[PDB]
Amino acid sequence: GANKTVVVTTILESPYVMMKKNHEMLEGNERYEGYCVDLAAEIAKHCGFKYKLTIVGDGKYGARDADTKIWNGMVGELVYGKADIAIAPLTITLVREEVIDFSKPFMSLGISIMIKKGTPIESAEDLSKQTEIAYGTLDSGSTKEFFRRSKIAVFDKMWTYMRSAEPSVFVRTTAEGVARVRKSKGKYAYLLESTMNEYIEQRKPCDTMKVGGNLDSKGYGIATPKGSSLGTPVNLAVLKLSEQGVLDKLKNKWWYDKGECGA
Amino acid sequence: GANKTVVVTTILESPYVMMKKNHEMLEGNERYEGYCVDLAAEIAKHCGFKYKLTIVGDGKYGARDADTKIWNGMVGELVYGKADIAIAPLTITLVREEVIDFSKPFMSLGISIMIKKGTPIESAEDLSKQTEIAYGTLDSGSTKEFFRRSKIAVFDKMWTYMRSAEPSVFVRTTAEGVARVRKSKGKYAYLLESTMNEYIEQRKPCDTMKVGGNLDSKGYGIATPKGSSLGTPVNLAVLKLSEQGVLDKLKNKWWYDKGECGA
Ligand SMILES: NC(=O)c1c(NC(=O)Cn2cc(CO)c(C(F)(F)F)n2)sc2c1CCCC2
Ligand SMILES: N[C@@H](CCC(=O)O)C(=O)O
Ligand SMILES: N[C@@H](CCC(=O)O)C(=O)O
Ligand SMILES: [Li+]
Ligand SMILES: [Li+]
Repeated sequence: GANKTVVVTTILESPYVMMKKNHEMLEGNERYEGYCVDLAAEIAKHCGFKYKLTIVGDGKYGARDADTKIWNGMVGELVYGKADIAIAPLTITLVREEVIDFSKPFMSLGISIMIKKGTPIESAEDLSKQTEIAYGTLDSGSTKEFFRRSKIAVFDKMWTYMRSAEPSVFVRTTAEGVARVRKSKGKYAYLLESTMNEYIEQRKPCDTMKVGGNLDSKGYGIATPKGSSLGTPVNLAVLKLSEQGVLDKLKNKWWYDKGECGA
Repeated sequence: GANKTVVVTTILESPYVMMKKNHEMLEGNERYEGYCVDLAAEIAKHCGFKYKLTIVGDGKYGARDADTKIWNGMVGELVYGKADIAIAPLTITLVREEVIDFSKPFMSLGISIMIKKGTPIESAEDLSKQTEIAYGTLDSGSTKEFFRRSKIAVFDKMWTYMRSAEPSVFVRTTAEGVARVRKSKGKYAYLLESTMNEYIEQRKPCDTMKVGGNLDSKGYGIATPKGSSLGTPVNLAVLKLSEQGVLDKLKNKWWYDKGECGA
């Protein structure tokens, strides 16, 4: 039928989507800012749709419960028909690809290590061979699943430690992991995507650092319910935006034009 | 109907597909080796098909003629029904995505600069601001199209020079560009994908180098004719291989276990 206003699910994750400081003064899409707010506007312009930004109710990316088989997060909003499209730093994974459609990637990333400056850790192997510095991941996301599923010795060692560590090493939001790095005096390291790590490294108080090579190599895609008619035009818009350099412009806008820690 | 032997189109490009030194002694798929030969075997195993490797007749990646609208290269073999799948370092681009299907990417890359060691060039901006050192790209590929289409000032300057330079700066194969870098005493620089650049930098005679940041950020996908029933299983196999670390293993096998230029 006729075109309808598209419900966009997204997540508060800096610098992809952030509440504007003065958001209580504002209405609708204007409340938010960030890389994915700008991306949404570009994809909607190129595909010719009107849209409403909504923040995922449960604050999660999307995982399936092993007992109930119910999807949560942004993936769940798509699967159950609550949103029409997810425009967020949503990692392309096998499990997710089987239940939703993804565009080609709009940004690349890998899992990485964040430390408080001066922590004596340079690698995942170093984490795995000691115990004084605790380490963990986000819940309900792809980084947790990476460790849980890994058959690679160093990552399996790390998961075996993380799943049983007390107190819990897992966090509900990225911001919580960063806060824990910052407040734990070098005794917590956080495993998170390179894109988020690199953003935070250039924010005040400039007390974190990315160390080591990335652990994997993957990407974020725009997600639609399986078989949706938005899938094909959204995919072509991501490739056009990539080829026009708009994705690179946006990355510079929100990472390194935002840098507060000098050159 | 019943499963049939799958015709794979690919291209001789090191270290993705190479003739084994003793290939005249060998038959069929056994003649070839490389990252994409190993990838083909893995994708065929995971998808349950038998296959035949074939080298693209015309030795091209795939471009459309602006007059005739005919596709050449591996893209053409897919479009015209001569091959069932392309398993090669085939860049995901808008123009191509409109006519064939691509898996999610199996490797990431960007356009990059190769120099003979000691050449006084550190960047694309440096190339663009001088004339003593000639520079060019491969024909019938995505790097040429990147420059031809760019509205970015430095890249448009470079294309304006390249399209009219005499003698021609363009090459028919990667190997030809490398040979030209090596033989031109620092007076030719070659624009090529980072993956190929980094491979060649670790091969004897160890006289080339990658300089500068990548110019773009993209990926290679496995390609199938539009609407083919191999598309979905091939895409899931690429994601499973990525998540199992097989893609990373293969990259180390063919890049850095193959390195001849020391540590
Ligand atoms: N900008 C990108 O990240 C990008 C790419 N990024 C990647 O290829 C990174 N990446 C690697 C993998 C393998 O795991 C993935 C995947 F598979 F997760 F999709 N993304 S491919 C590509 C683009 C832009 C549009 C053209 C094609
Ligand atoms: N991008 C991740 C969330 C962050 C993480 O797991 O580190 C996902 O899509 O699940
Ligand atoms: N990967 C390229 C060929 C190499 C290049 O253009 O530098 C293509 O798919 O056209
Ligand atoms: Li999917
Ligand atoms: Li396509």
